[PDB]
This record gives sequence, C-alpha cells and structure tokens, in this order.
Amino acid sequence: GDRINTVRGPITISEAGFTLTHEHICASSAGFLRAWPEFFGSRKALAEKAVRGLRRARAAGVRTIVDVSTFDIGRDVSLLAEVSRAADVHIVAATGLWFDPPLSMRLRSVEELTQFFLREIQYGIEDTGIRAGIIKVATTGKATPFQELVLKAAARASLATGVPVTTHTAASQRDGEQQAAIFESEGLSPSRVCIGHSDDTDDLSYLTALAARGYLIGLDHIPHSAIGLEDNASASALLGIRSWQTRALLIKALIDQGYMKQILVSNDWLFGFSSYVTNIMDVMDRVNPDGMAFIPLRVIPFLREKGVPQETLAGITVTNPARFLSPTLR
Amino acid sequence: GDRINTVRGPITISEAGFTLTHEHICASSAGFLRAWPEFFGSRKALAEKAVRGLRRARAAGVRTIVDVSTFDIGRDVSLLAEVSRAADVHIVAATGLWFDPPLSMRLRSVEELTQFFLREIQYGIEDTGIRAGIIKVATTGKATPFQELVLKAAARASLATGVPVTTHTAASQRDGEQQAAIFESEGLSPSRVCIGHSDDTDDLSYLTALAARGYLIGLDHIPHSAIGLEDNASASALLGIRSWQTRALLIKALIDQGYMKQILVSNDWLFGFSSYVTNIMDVMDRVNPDGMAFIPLRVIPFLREKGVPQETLAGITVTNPARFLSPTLRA
Ligand SMILES: C[As](C)(=O)[O-]
Ligand SMILES: C[As](C)(=O)[O-]
Ligand SMILES: [Zn+2]
Ligand SMILES: [Zn+2]
Ligand SMILES: [Zn+2]
Ligand SMILES: [Zn+2]
Repeated sequence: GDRINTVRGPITISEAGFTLTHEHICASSAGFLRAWPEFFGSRKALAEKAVRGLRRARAAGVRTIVDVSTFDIGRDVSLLAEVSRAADVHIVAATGLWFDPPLSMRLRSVEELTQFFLREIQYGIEDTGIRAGIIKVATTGKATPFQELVLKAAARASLATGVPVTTHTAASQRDGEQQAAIFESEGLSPSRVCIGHSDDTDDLSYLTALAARGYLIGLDHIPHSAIGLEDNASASALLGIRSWQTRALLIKALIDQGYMKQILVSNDWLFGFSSYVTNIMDVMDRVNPDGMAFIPLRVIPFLREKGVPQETLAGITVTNPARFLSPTLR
Repeated sequence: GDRINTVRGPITISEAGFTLTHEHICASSAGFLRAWPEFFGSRKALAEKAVRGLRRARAAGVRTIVDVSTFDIGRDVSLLAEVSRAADVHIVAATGLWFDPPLSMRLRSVEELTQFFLREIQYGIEDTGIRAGIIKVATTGKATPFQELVLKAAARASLATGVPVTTHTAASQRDGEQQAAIFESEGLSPSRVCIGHSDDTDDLSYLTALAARGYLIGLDHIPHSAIGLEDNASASALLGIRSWQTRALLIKALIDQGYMKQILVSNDWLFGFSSYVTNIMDVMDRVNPDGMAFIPLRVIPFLREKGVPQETLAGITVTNPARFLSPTLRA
C-alpha cells in the first residue's frame, strides 16, 4: 500500500495531493462515446473542454481527481489518459458497475464479476494496461438481486487487492445501511468503503451512525442545486432544491461530531453527460461555472469562514483521500 | 442501388450470391468484447472460431452473411472486418437498436436516433468508415414507447438511404403486425422490411397476411430446436421443441401459397453469446454443429426432397436477398 495507480501509471501517496475523490470526465454509457461522438460535438471538443476544466482545477490547487466512471457509465480510459497528460492532473480510474449494466453483465455470477473487477484492477482496462485504483458500485433504494452480487464482488475484489470501494446511493432511502450490511457479510472493513452522495440527505443521524462504524462518508454533491431553476423539472429532479451551503454544512456537522477523518468531499462534476436529457450539460455549467474548482474555490473558504481550522481542511482534502486510496490489505 | 455495403467495402449485387440474412459473429453488449474478451476465452480464440465457421459455411456455398448485430448487441465492426477478410465471406454490418439499449440511447428522441442510424449508414460505424447495409430493430410483444421511436427512426433512415430494415419479433405475439403499422405510418414500403424470427409461430395466416402486404418474412430460426433438452431449462427456453423440419416446412407453406418472393431464410447463428447464461454456446453447438452451414447443408436439400424446385430455392437464397439488400429509394 505505497503506490496509487493512475491512468499515467503508479504515483506515490504523497504525489496525490489535494484530491477530488468522486468526479467524471464524461458520464455516458458503454460504447457510446466511440459510436456517437457527435453527441458531444466531437471527441476532440469533449477532450478540449475536459482539459480546460482540469487545467482550471489544477490552477485552484487540485492535484488528483478520481474518475469513478465504471464500464456502464461509458468510461473511456484512453480519453482519461489523454486529458490527464494534456492537463497535467493525475486521474485514478475505476472498475465496478453502476446502475445501467447491459445483459452481458446482468446475467453474470458473483464469481464472474469478481474476475472482471480483478482484471481491471490487476491487469488493466481493455487492452491499455491502465489499472483501476478504486471500485464503484451503486444502488437506488433497496438493492436488486444483481446489485447484491455486484457489492459482494466489489468486496471480494477489494479484499484481494486493497483497492477501496466507493458507492452511489439514494441517500433519502438510506442505501448506505444495506450497502454496509452486504459489504460486512463479505468481511470487508468499513474503512475500505466510501458511502457516496451522502449530502443528498439532511438525516445527520444516518450519517454519523455510519461514520461511527468506520465508513467514509462521501459528501460529493456540494454544487448540485436547481435553486433558481425550479421550473426546469428535469434539472430539479437531477439536482435537488437544497442549496450548496446547506450541503456544505453537513461537512461541518460531521466535523463537529468528531468524524473529520471519515469525510471525503467532491463535486461529482463532468464534462459530458449522455445518460440524461439532451443539453443537460449546459444547464449544469450555468449552475456551477467553477465546475471541479468549486470545492477549492467556494467550499473550503466557506468552511474556513464558519471556523473550520486549516488543519482540518488539509486532513479532509489531502490526508483522508491518501489513506482511502492507498491500497490496504486486511 | 448498384452496390451493397460490406465490412470490406461496396460489392455489386451479383457478388452477393448465396446470402444468409440474419446471423451474428458474436451476440454480446456494447463495449463488452473489448472490456472482457476472456469471457470468450480470448478475442483471438473467438476470431479463430468464427473464421473456421465462416470457412465451413463458405465451403457449403455461402457467399455473404448479414450480421444483424446492433450497437447494443455489442457489434464490433473491426472484428467483422477481420473475420470477413480471413474467411473470405462478405459480411454486411447493421445499424439500429435491439432490446438492450443503454441509458444514453433510451433517452434519445426519434430525431436523434434517426441521426445516429444515418451516421452508421452514410458515414461509418465508430471511426472505421465501415458503413451499415441494414437496420435491425426489435420488439418483444407490444412495442415499448422507446421501441416506437426506434422503429420510426429506422423507417426514416431507410426512406432516406434505401437500406432495408429487419426485425426481431416475438412471433407468437404477432409483433409483426404492430411493427408493420409503425413502418407504414412513416411511409416505408413493406418491400423494405423483413419481419424476423417468423418461424417461431405456427400461425400460417399471420405470416401469409404480412407476405400479401409485401413484407419479407424472415424464417431465420430453423436450427433453433431445443429437442431432447428439457433437462436444460434456459436452453429449451432459448430454443423450443418444434422440430427444425417443422420450421423448414413453413418455408414450403409460404412457397405453396404463392409467396416465394417474400421469403428470407437464415440460421440466426453465432460464435459467441455473452448476453445469455454462461456456456450456452456449448449447448447450442452440440444441438447444431453445422452452425451457419445448417441452411445450405440440411434445409435446402430437405426442401428439394419435399418437391421444391431448384429455381425456387435459388430465388429464395440468392434473388430475394439481393433485392432486399440493394438500396432502394421510394418512387
Ligand atoms: C455517474 As452519476 C450521474 O450517478 O454521478
Ligand atoms: C441477438 As438474438 C439472441 O435476438 O438473435
Ligand atoms: Zn452517482
Ligand atoms: Zn458520479
Ligand atoms: Zn432476435
Ligand atoms: Zn439474431
């Protein structure tokens, strides 16, 4: 556990630096960007845009982002490597499955899925040699049967490799509780696990109860808000109507209850988005022109102003990610 | 239309020859073959197996196959081009959408889908320049609202390019009737359309009505007979108990009623199958070891033995596919 795999190769733990742990270059679907790149203008336009945003995040102090796009989010690790080199920002790539698995995934056993995630972690994604550094999974409410298999296989792959697991939840449904039960049924340590989208809820008791058990709490939706666009239903459905300040005060709340070491903060931002309504990216970029720089430009100052010490901010944004990403065998 | 697009470039209508009109190299899912080729042993092993199979079909007289794998069947057009060249069989690639569209597809409008189909027909699939020569679509019962957009977009793409459409049906639910209604609502001529897996039904009159209206009838499940295999529930669920002979006799029934011009026959065979239970292929290859050669080796001789004349059999296997695939604008 002394090296993190990025899309440009292994980096030391101290090279990671200021890290965003839940981001995407592009949220799409398996095969889609290569089949229909004109949906994003062109592949070149998408890449140029990503590099712009990554360069601006780098200017604001971001050294590493974790791209948590799985196979079924249309992860294109060749694009990641390209924009990582061009922008000079480390990108950690993901294996796992999110909630749009095709038939050839859906029909697979826990054992088969375990071999797939291990392939992507140990040997490399597709034919690239680029090894994942994290496993993403997802529920949206109670796990479907397949989703239980995915979580169990993610737990098996993490135990074999030391690589952490990170989750999508419907927080309003307290998904993290079922996710934790499943992971613990496989003997996975809660410190290997980030329960994500957790700022979608204001149920602080749900959150501290998980952190108390050792889970990392991913407060990765801070800039996601449809305030001012409440008449755009597709945006409000996606973003919620809770303000960024409300979401950020959960970070303080967790800190005040003694759980600073369990917190991971991010934007869940992206430069293309095909797996929602057309032209959604335009809406999102109007909502948050800072994009991935929103955390270092708006959130960290806001917290500091509300009296969060520098030291605690550095812990959350540098230390916790390093601990989380360092591959760590039981 | 003077030329049919294949994965090696345009061919003349006469180069097409004996043609299987509903086949796959590999039935999978978008991205899946490239992310997890070890599911098939390796990509190399899958290619080699497809080449052997294509070479045996070529030996039995097959000159061209139409790989009706869409984006969401995990069509890998580079793989098609590779095995076409190595086996020396023409392969026609497909555009369209089958019944496993991802979110980024399912969320698209008829206009967007139309543009995507046109892209794969007129400009080329992915970055390859390989152009589709057919549009595959699917329902499994009453069309879902997304499947209606797909069928409308297919019809618009076919009207604009002359390239035909071919369908997956649940035959027992008479899917072909709604598919036809949708295509006609867009002004597509029936002679552009093949209603596939139609040998899955015993309802002859459902078939003859569609043929009368000018539709091609795709009898492409001839070897899909789960016979002596109720021990295997997903395999007998895949296949069925109706004998291959019974399915072939539907070809003869349509001929006898005067619709030899409307008949397209194929195997719907494949060399890999990830979108089903694991090891389904071993089951399938043990059932039909002739593979894509089953049509020329078993079916055509059986029909001749039943009294079907040579010229009629040439018509169905050479002339109907040529007419179907040759790009034809309306009026
Ligand atoms: C890939 As997502 C839209 O759940 O951040
Ligand atoms: C792709 As298929 C199983 O409907 O021939
Ligand atoms: Zn998510
Ligand atoms: Zn995300
Ligand atoms: Zn089918
Ligand atoms: Zn088929």
